Parts: sequence; C-alpha cells; structure tokens
Amino acid sequence: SISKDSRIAIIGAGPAGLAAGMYLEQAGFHDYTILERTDHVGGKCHSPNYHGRRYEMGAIMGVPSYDTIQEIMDRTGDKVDGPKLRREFLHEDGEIYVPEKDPVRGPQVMAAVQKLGQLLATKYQGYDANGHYNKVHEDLMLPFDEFLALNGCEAARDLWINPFTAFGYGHFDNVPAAYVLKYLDFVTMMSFAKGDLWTWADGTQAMFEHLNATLEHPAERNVDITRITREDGKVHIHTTDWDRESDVLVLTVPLEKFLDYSDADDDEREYFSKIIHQQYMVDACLVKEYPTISGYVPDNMRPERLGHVMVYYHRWADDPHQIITTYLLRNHPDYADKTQEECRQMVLDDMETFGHPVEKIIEEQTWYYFPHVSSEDYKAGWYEKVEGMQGRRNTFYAGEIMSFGNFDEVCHYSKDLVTRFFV
Ligand SMILES: Cc1cc2nc3c(=O)[nH]c(=O)nc-3n(C[C@H](O)[C@H](O)[C@H](O)COP(=O)(O)OP(=O)(O)OC[C@H]3O[C@@H](n4cnc5c(N)ncnc54)[C@H](O)[C@@H]3O)c2cc1C
Ligand code: NA
Repeated sequence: SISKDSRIAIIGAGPAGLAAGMYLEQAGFHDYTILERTDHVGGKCHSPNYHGRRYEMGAIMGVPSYDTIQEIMDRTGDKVDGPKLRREFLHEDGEIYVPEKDPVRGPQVMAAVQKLGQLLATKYQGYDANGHYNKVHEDLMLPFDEFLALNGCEAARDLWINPFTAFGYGHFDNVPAAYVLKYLDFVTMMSFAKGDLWTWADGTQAMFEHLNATLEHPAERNVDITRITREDGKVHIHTTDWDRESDVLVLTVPLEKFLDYSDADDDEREYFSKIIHQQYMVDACLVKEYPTISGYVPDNMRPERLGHVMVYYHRWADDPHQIITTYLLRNHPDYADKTQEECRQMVLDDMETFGHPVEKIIEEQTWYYFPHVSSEDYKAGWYEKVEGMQGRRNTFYAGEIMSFGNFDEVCHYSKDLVTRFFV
C-alpha cells in the first residue's frame, strides 16, 4: 500500500511513536525519523531516579495479555522484574476495609461481574478489538454506568472502578463503555482482580529507552516543530533548527494540539476540537509512618470527592525513606476544574487522614491524560469520520485518542497501523 522508500516522519517518542518506528522498520520501511520535543523518550512512561533506584511518575504496570509489550521486550532484552504489587482498601476517613468479604455487597458485585462476562462473551463479542475502526455496539457508546444499568450489571462498577477512575481515566457517569472495556476487557479485569500484574525494577520507561536504542533510527530529541504543511503530495516540517520534506506523516501526539501548528483542514479542526482530556496529578512524596502496602480509596473516586487522593503507590517495601506516589484527578465534566494548589493541600490532608503524613513533595506532575470524546460525539460517529480520514494528505493518526490511554493499546495500534495502511 505504501512504498518502502517513502520518507516517514513520526511525531512523538512515546510508546506509540517508538512502536510505529519498530513495526515500520520490521516491515521494511527503513527511512523513518521520530521527532521528539523533550530531551527524553518514553513519554508518560517516566521513571526518574532517587537514592539509587527508579520510581514511577507515570505508568507502573501491565498484565500478561500485554502481547505487544512482550514483543517489545523480546526485541530489547528487558524482563518483567519489578517489585510485587499488593493493596488494601481505605474509606475516606482512613479506616481499612475488605470489600471482598462484604457478605452482602460482595456477592452482588461478583454476580454482576458474572453476568457482564456472559454478555461480553456473546452479545458484545468483538468489543475488545484494539482501536475503534470496528464500530462497536451502540450500547458501548453510552457512559459506562448507563451501559451497566441497561444490562442490569450496576454492581460490577465496584470491581471495574479501582483500576479505572483511580488510574486517572475519569468517571463512569460520563466515560463511554467502549474505552473502559477495551482497556479493562474481561481477562484484563480478571488479572487485576487476581494481582497478576507486570512491574519493572528499572521503571516502565527503561524498556522504551531500550527500544529506542535498538531502532535503526533512534528518535531525534529537543525537536521544536513550529509548523507543518502538506501541499503538493508532500509533508513539510519546520523546526527551530531546520525544515525538511517527508512523504508520510504519522501523528502520535495530541491531535487537538496538532491544530495549532499545522495547516489543519476543516474536518481536522472540527473533530480534533471535540477531544477532551483528563488532568491527572501525581505527587512523589516522602512520608512518615511509611505504609506497609499500597492503598485505594473508592470513597474518593466519587465525583463529589474530585481532587482527593484515590490511590497511593507503595513501590519499595524495604526502604521507608523511598518515594510514595499519590494520584488525583482535577477535572470532571459536571464540576469546576480543581486548582493545583487546592489539590496539593488535599494530598497533605488525605495522606495525614490515612496515617502516612507527607514530609516532602519532591516531584509533581499534572499530565495531559486519557484523550477521548464524549458519548454524544462517540455516538455521532467521531471514529468513523477520523478513521475515514486515515491517509488524507499522507497523514496517519495514532496515539492515545485512536485507541486508549495505556501503553499496550497504543503500541498495539501502531503495529496494526503498519498492517492496515503500509504493508
Ligand atoms: C500516572 C500514570 C499511570 C499510568 N498507568 C499505566 C498503566 O498502569 N498501564 C499502562 O498500560 N499505561 C499506563 N499509563 C498510560 C501510558 O503511560 C500512556 O498511555 C502511554 O505512555 C501512551 O503513549 P503515547 O506515545 O501514545 O503518548 P505519550 O506517552 O504521552 O507520549 C507522547 C510523546 O509525544 C511527545 N510530544 C508531545 N507533543 C509533541 C510535539 N508537539 N512535538 C514532538 N513531540 C511531542 C511527548 O513529549 C511524548 O514523548 C499511565 C500514565 C500515567 C501518567
Ligand atoms: Na474483588
């Protein structure tokens, strides 16, 4: 479909762009370049150093069905070798509870989970295909909570919420089921429930730094792209230090932000303007009365508790002076955005309520997170349109918006992008 001698410009050296280069290269496309704006690779897989070890400012974990990430690891020599994950559940007052042994609610949840599994196995068979170019059932276009209510499966939300809302992906009242069930597909949900999770001692970033190194063309970094245009069957890229012509453009960067430095056409502008994102804030903390385990707080995952700590990550069990990361959301469609200052204050108060008071915040990051569209826009055929635009003026669209904000999903999509359009 596309000629091996094409000059291919990939924008972004996150998992998505690095994967694009890997699978292009392995398909015989040797003239790609990856353009990265920062000084580093891995994107939201970001594993900085502290006291001889690496902590996670972004992604922490995978599941055994992360087949594409296994291929990446087959290529780099990396191994799943991080510390074990364990967790407790806390109420918003900090008291420990065991929802798995709630004799009334527990059965209700697992019964709903059983029923949903059967629906997914029959009625919604195909729901978990990567990307959204296979048009899902209309039901999956509804907010997850409405999708569950339609099917009499409300109580299932209790299991699904913890690795979703706490993981920054937003709230079940508004986020379409399509996203939730592609990420937390039945088998993936089961792996999470069971604690069968991948972590890396050197961070999730490490395998991406290593992938980049294995590439024929490691990413070019500190590349400040000021403008892109696509006249006359060609791509023209202008950066502070140069400007070059390519034959093919691959975007793994945010598509609404792309509008501000490109000759974006009417469709691009109209549709990329609909993209909404999460403001997901992570605080790298030194604390007293070091936790003995990670904690989730479902009470603080309610929209009424927006900006509160939903979860904190106990990474290094042996060293009580190592980093504990905290996680909170600053936005919700039906609420005013929470300010950084006020959310930072909640980090301190909540961690104190939890009995693990903060001595120091050494790093803090609000991420551009989980780009997506509303149920209304999804229903109106957003992905039909954008997937119909694939290749228009030699521009291909990828990254988080085109699949899901998880590093296996975006890598998987980049791989299939090669199969779908290039080979
Ligand atoms: C706190 C947190 C927890 C997470 N937990 C998990 C998890 O448990 N499991 C999981 O699978 N995933 C997890 N993720 C999500 C995962 O990290 C991302 O979905 C993944 O990194 C997406 O890869 P990407 O390449 O599409 O986007 P990104 O990682 O965001 O990378 C995009 C790249 O493009 C670059 N870029 C942006 N603009 C430009 C520009 N204008 N010009 C050039 N380059 C540009 C960026 O600098 C970046 O390198 C987590 C993320 C965070 C923040
Ligand atoms: Na459970």
